[PDB]
Amino acid sequence: VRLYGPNFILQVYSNYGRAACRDMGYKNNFYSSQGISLRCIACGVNL
Amino acid sequence: IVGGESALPGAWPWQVSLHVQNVHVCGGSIITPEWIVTAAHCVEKPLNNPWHWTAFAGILRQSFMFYGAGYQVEKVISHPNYDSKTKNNDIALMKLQKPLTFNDLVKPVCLPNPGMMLQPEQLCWISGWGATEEKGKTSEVLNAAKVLLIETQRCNSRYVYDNLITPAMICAGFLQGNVDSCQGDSGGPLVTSKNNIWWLIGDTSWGSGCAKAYRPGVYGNVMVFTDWIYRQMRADG
Amino acid sequence: ATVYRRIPNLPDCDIDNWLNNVSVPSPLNWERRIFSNCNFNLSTLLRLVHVDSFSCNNLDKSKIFGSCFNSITVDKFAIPNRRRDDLQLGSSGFLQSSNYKIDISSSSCQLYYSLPLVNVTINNFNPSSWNRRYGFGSFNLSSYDVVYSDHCFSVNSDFCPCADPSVVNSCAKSKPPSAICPAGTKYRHCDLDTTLYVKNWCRCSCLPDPISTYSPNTCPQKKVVVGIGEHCPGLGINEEKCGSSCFCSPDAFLGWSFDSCISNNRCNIFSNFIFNGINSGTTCSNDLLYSNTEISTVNYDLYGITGQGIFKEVSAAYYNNWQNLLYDSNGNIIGFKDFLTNKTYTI
Amino acid sequence: VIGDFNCTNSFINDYNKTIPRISEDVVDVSLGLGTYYVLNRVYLNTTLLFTGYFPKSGANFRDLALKGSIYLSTLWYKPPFLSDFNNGIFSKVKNTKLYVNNTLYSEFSTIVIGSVFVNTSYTIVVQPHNGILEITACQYTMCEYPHTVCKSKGSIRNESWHIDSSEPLCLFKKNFTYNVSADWLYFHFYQERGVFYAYYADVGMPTTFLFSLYLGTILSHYYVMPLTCNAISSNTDNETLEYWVTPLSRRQYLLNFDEHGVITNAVDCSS
Ligand SMILES: *[C@@H]1O[C@H](CO)[C@@H](O[C@@H]2O[C@H](CO)[C@@H](O[C@@H]3O[C@H](CO)[C@@H](O)[C@H](O[C@H]4O[C@H](CO)[C@@H](O)[C@H](O)[C@@H]4O)[C@@H]3O)[C@H](O)[C@H]2NC(C)=O)[C@H](O)[C@H]1NC(C)=O
Ligand SMILES: *[C@@H]1O[C@H](CO)[C@@H](O[C@@H]2O[C@H](CO)[C@@H](O[C@@H]3O[C@H](CO)[C@@H](O)[C@H](O)[C@@H]3O)[C@H](O)[C@H]2NC(C)=O)[C@H](O)[C@H]1NC(C)=O
Ligand SMILES: *[C@@H]1O[C@H](CO)[C@@H](O[C@@H]2O[C@H](CO)[C@@H](O[C@@H]3O[C@H](CO)[C@@H](O)[C@H](O)[C@@H]3O)[C@H](O)[C@H]2NC(C)=O)[C@H](O)[C@H]1NC(C)=O
Ligand SMILES: *[C@@H]1O[C@H](CO)[C@@H](O[C@@H]2O[C@H](CO)[C@@H](O)[C@H](O)[C@H]2NC(C)=O)[C@H](O)[C@H]1NC(C)=O
Ligand SMILES: *[C@@H]1O[C@H](CO)[C@@H](O[C@@H]2O[C@H](CO)[C@@H](O)[C@H](O)[C@H]2NC(C)=O)[C@H](O)[C@H]1NC(C)=O
Ligand SMILES: *[C@@H]1O[C@H](CO)[C@@H](O[C@@H]2O[C@H](CO)[C@@H](O)[C@H](O)[C@H]2NC(C)=O)[C@H](O)[C@H]1NC(C)=O
Ligand SMILES: *[C@@H]1O[C@H](CO)[C@@H](O[C@@H]2O[C@H](CO)[C@@H](O)[C@H](O)[C@H]2NC(C)=O)[C@H](O)[C@H]1NC(C)=O
Ligand SMILES: *[C@@H]1O[C@H](CO)[C@@H](O[C@@H]2O[C@H](CO)[C@@H](O)[C@H](O)[C@H]2NC(C)=O)[C@H](O)[C@H]1NC(C)=O
Ligand SMILES: CO[C@]1(C(=O)O)C[C@H](O)[C@@H](NC(C)=O)[C@H]([C@H](O)[C@H](O)COC(C)=O)O1
Ligand SMILES: *[C@@H]1O[C@H](CO)[C@@H](O)[C@H](O)[C@H]1NC(C)=O
Ligand SMILES: *[C@@H]1O[C@H](CO)[C@@H](O)[C@H](O)[C@H]1NC(C)=O
Ligand SMILES: *[C@@H]1O[C@H](CO)[C@@H](O)[C@H](O)[C@H]1NC(C)=O
Ligand SMILES: *[C@@H]1O[C@H](CO)[C@@H](O)[C@H](O)[C@H]1NC(C)=O
Ligand SMILES: *[C@@H]1O[C@H](CO)[C@@H](O)[C@H](O)[C@H]1NC(C)=O
Repeated sequence: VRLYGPNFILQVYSNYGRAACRDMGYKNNFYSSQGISLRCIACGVNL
Repeated sequence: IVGGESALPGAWPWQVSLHVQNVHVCGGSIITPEWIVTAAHCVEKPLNNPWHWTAFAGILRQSFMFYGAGYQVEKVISHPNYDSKTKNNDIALMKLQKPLTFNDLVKPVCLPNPGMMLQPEQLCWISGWGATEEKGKTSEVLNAAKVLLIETQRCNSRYVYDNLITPAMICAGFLQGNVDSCQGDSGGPLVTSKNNIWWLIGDTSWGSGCAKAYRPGVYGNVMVFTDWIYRQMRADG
Repeated sequence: ATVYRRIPNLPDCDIDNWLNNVSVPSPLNWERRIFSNCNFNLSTLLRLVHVDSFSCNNLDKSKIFGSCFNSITVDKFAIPNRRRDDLQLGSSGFLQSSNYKIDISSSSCQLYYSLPLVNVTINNFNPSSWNRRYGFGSFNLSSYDVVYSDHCFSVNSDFCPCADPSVVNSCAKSKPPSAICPAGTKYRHCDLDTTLYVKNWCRCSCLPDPISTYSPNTCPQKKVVVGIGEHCPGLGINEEKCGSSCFCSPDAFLGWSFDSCISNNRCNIFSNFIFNGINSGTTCSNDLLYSNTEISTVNYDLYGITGQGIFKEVSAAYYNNWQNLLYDSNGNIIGFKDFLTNKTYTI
Repeated sequence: VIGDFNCTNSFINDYNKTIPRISEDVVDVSLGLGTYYVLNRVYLNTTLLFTGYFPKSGANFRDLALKGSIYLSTLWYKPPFLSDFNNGIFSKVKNTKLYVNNTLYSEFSTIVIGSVFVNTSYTIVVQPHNGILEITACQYTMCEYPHTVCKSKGSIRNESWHIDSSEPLCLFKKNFTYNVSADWLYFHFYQERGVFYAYYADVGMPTTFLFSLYLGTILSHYYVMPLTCNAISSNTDNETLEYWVTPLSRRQYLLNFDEHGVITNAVDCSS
């Protein structure tokens, strides 16, 4: 539900992938995941 | 933008200029290719009927189209608890009728997640199409500058603003002046660098002139409104 | 075995009389006196003054005895007990930054001496011109207390800690006091501005104080560091407490502190000797030629006459005020008079 | 024209009728007038044949005293007033006594001896201060038109004979005292082999040794600067300024000393 820290960590008050971000905001365009991480959309581009 | 320089066509693809009656009025930022973040004081009651709105992207010099080559805004959502007297909770959202497929010079910026732990005197950047020195005209090219973030305790001093900065707003700039944003830089992306990714933390709301001492810039704190944006995006679908 | 007597052509310097003076200036004053065309004796000077420490820089004490200089300048001031460590050769302390700067690229000697607390007074005078122009009086401190500055400021001739009262009438928040500024000086820069709904909000410069200000580039009072041989141009003035004529309150002056100078029931004073030109001039030392000065009843150099002989204690009354040698018709010398002991000898 | 500094040009004109006078008296060394004691030597019951610098017996003096009220003449700073210092001079000075509220003041003119009178060379100045003689040998920056101001009754001008912000380099500096109630004063100045000698006396008697100084250079010119006084003329009180000068030459004399070393009589070997 929530997300904490600069790195992406799934938290609520303390696999699915696209389905996870689906009913959590952005309903499409899932980018990737990691381990410890939900990366819904891509960000951080600079020349 | 005063004291800055014209930004080269690099990679800052999160600035969208809104045009009503074929003239630039306010800017904005994109987070997803279905929504644009902007200030609410420029979308007041006279600015209703979102059909009279168009958006541009990937355009540095403000002469590339006229009554065409733009995106029509479908609906505009503003913050319900907005007060025009004290200028509190000044954030508005606009939805585009086009999918806005990603290409070169087109890439959004992520919303700030709770728990960023930002430094007090952190480094940030501002961008927009405003005046040059004072009460001038609209800048033809896209310019930008570097600003610092000042704390709320020092911003609410008797000699700066005298307790007029609500917890929903943040102060950024220089107390000496010479670097600020003038009229026309509504919305505007206030981004910072952390973990090799840019985060949008501010939103130009108001201010007392530009490039003047003891008068810094006031920006909307999107950290408080992060949940409202998610709620609106969830209720839209 | 060498008797050397000669009448000097120049008077004595009398440095001890100026060092042991009853008036001791504060570090903000540091009075200066230049000694030239005179003779001095370092041993007598160090004996008649209660010396605690004496060191030299870029010069040795051995070459002082018997050397001639063009001029000698001496600077003196009392030492606060707090800032005694700031007087070292090279230090970013309050004293060497605001009151007195010690030059490192010159031949100088530092002297620390003491003076009895009886019949001694400390003069605390502000040498600032623009401070006394707007109503600065005295510090009004207790006895045996010296004043030193930690932040010194400088302003142009066009300066006035005062606003034009005609403009200040249209103010509601932070209305500064105003008065009539003398002609030839601009008024305090204040402007009327509205933030969101406050119509009468007047903003001025130098806030909150010139010492800790948010915009140093907009305040006319600017910080400065004293140079070689310069006093502090002036202290900071709180423009919010100034203002008929613009008369600032005595409590509106910031950037000064004080401390006692009593150590072992005595007052400590700093002294700096600067020697201008070596191996030249007419300011020489008498230490080498006055080593013994005792005639045992032997080569003699008596008033330019050289030779050898003997001496005896005789009673002679034929010597006038200008006469010192006794000659015979043949052209030889058979006696002389000593101008140091008033005794006559026969050769 | 003595110096090269422009210090004052308030009242400067070209006077035409200032000529020095020649005295009616002559030099008489029989009783000892015109002779000087040795530097610091004492002679008892002796007859000394001394070869020194003495004036000629029977020579006449000339007055070089200048007194002005408001205006100063440019011809007063040119010859014959700017004379040559070949070997030495013997000066006969008159002590002018002025009364202000029944008290006595002593005033007379001052003399300057030098070479070019610039701050690159040394000059000798002898100035009296109400009974105190001030003798200094410094690198003074002399002015073009120097003068002395009366301090007893004041004057219309200000004292200006040298302009120096700082203290110049001096080789000699000492103060001497004389008798205020005296009538005539006598001085002896001469030089040999780069050494300068000076003598003085307040009574009628052989002169008294003052000092000696080694310079290394040759002194060529001497000048007696004018004195600006308020009331010294035949209008308020009949007083005058006199400064008689006679040249000195290397002669041979015979001096007789008594039991107490006092000169009794002197005979010039050349009649
Ligand atoms: C040692 O002696 C030398 C030789 O006398 C002396 O040098 C002289 O210094 C004075 C003072 O600086 C010079 O006088 C100046 O001359 C110029 C022309 O060259 C004038 O323009 C100057 O006039 C200005 O200053 C006046 C005030 O003094 C103003 O009233 C006036 O309006 C001008 O602004 C001034 O008269 C003089 O020229 C030199 N002489 C030479 C040959 O260069 C030197 O100063 C002496 N040293 C010491 C330490 O006394
Ligand atoms: C020697 O020095 C004096 C100064 O001590 C010089 O006198 C000055 O001369 C100038 C030029 O003549 C004077 O200027 C003039 O002033 C009058 C008003 O007084 C004005 O009407 C003229 O147009 C001009 O400006 C100056 O005032 C005067 N100063 C004094 C106090 O006399 C003198 O010229 C020098 N002589 C030289 C060159 O040796
Ligand atoms: C020989 O005697 C004369 C006369 O007594 C001495 O002259 C005096 O010297 C002092 C010391 O400089 C002078 O005092 C100073 O006066 C100036 C003003 O001219 C003042 O600004 C200083 O602060 C200081 O008070 C004094 O005026 C002066 N008197 C006269 C009549 O000229 C001289 O010093 C003696 N020589 C020696 C070697 O002692
Ligand atoms: C001791 O200090 C006093 C006070 O500073 C000196 O008196 C001053 O002397 C200077 C030197 O000429 C004068 O200009 C001042 O006018 C004097 N002021 C007062 C109030 O008299 C005094 O000369 C010093 N003593 C010595 C021996 O230097
Ligand atoms: C001038 O300085 C010399 C150098 O020190 C003094 O000579 C010394 O005098 C003290 C006593 O005053 C003696 O105890 C020393 O032994 C002397 N030194 C030598 C090397 O003999 C001299 O006294 C000073 N003159 C005056 C008048 O104080
Ligand atoms: C040597 O003798 C002379 C003359 O007797 C002394 O000079 C006198 O000193 C006293 C005391 O200071 C003064 O009151 C007199 O005015 C002086 N007279 C003269 C003519 O100068 C001198 O002090 C004696 N020297 C010593 C070392 O005792
Ligand atoms: C300065 O000169 C006067 C003038 O001669 C001296 O006064 C004479 O003093 C003697 C001795 O007492 C008297 O017999 C004379 O009558 C005095 N004459 C006059 C005119 O008063 C005076 O003594 C001299 N000064 C000194 C110190 O000897
Ligand atoms: C200086 O001496 C002369 C000559 O004796 C005085 O001139 C005489 O003054 C009186 C008084 O005014 C007159 O009656 C005479 O006629 C004057 N004589 C001549 C020849 O003019 C002169 O007064 C004296 N000076 C002073 C100041 O009294
Ligand atoms: C009594 O006249 C004085 C004086 O007033 O005290 C005395 C004296 O007659 C004379 N001074 C000189 C050196 O010649 C002097 C001049 O003869 C005049 O004063 C004129 O002087 C000039 C420079 O014009 O006048
Ligand atoms: C001042 O105090 C010193 C130190 O004891 C003493 O020597 C001197 O005589 C005193 N002077 C006066 C005038 O009391
Ligand atoms: C100096 O301070 C004392 C102590 O506060 C006070 O009694 C006195 O009136 C003050 N004098 C002046 C002139 O300020
Ligand atoms: C001064 O005297 C000379 C010679 O008699 C004469 O040529 C000159 O004109 C005179 N000057 C005046 C101003 O009378
Ligand atoms: C002379 O005495 C009178 C009366 O006492 C006095 O008015 C005058 O000023 C005195 N003159 C001087 C020069 O002191
Ligand atoms: C002497 O000096 C005073 C003081 O400045 C001045 O008023 C006066 O004019 C001067 N006198 C002369 C003749 O320069």
